Amino acid sequence: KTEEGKLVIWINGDKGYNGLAEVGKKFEKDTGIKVTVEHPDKLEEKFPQVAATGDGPDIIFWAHDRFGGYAQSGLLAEITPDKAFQDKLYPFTWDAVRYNGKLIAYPIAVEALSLIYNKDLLPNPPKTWEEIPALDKELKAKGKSALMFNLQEPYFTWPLIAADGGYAFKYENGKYDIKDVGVDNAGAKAGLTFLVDLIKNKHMNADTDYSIAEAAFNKGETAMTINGPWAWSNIDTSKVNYGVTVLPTFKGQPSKPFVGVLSAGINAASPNKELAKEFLENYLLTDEGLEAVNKDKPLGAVALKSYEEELAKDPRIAATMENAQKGEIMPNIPQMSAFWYAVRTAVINAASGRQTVDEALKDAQTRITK
Repeated sequence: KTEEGKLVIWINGDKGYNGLAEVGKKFEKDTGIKVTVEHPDKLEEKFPQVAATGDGPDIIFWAHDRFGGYAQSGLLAEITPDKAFQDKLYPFTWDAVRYNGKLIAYPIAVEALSLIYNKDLLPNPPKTWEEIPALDKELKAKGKSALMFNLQEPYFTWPLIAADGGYAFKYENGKYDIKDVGVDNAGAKAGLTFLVDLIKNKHMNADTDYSIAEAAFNKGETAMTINGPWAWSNIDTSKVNYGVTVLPTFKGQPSKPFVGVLSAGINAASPNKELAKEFLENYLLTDEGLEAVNKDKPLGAVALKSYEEELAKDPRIAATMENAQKGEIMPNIPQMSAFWYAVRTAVINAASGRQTVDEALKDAQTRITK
């Protein structure tokens, strides 16, 4: 079991694990509060199991989507931000930390799958999706690919389909309708046909993934590639000039990429609402803490409006915020789980040629709103 007069921050061994430790060494010097950081494995289910008693850690960090899993059952602590706390953060970001109007979190850092390309062979990046296909024919002539990604998750092919006009839930009346899915839409039906015809015309590869796509960029094969916030960590010794740019457009329409924010969590038992709220307010959501963790592990964009500028100094970061602003945040409802499964077989069933485009979206629609 944990004790008082201390702070235990849990990390996924890949997100400011060493940088966060620095902030702790300062806290103790300012007051004397202990600050430990651990990165266990499979702590997803092991976290809420012990959290119920309050013996495990105290503070947790996860996406807004998952943040709505421990509170739904009643295994999280509430909150009470001030005008400066609610003003510093963005309105939309707050929507991610809310179940039924009640607030049980406070977003700090924001992340999202942006476009990472190299300025070695391709100086000018493709602003439109229709411009990539042509490159696939040229870049291939030399003996290299143009752009790849993870073909094992509809989420990766969302900005291409959802962009044309497709969603999972309908945001209305304050909440998101569960009996209203946007899969078999006029736009979505055509969106998929794009990626589909590609693999059919030998424009892409079937054996494509985030890993295989990550190495192709490191070795210097593909000019462009899409990866998460855990890509910058890879580069350090090779020193590869990376470029962050918002996802292209389709038919003159904005992309509909997902949103991935990073908020802090607190237990209802008795972790440290006084120290945690103070450490996260004046030692995490400020240049003193953010810059400290960013120096070792720059998460990228954040919710803090003030820090949004200092970070916006370079378009590389400006593109991150634009991805979340134009993108769409995932609701905090349990129905979202069913969507992860339905959509999974949907895209796969289409690519494999087991079900038509309209059929894949039709069946999935019934599965989600079943």
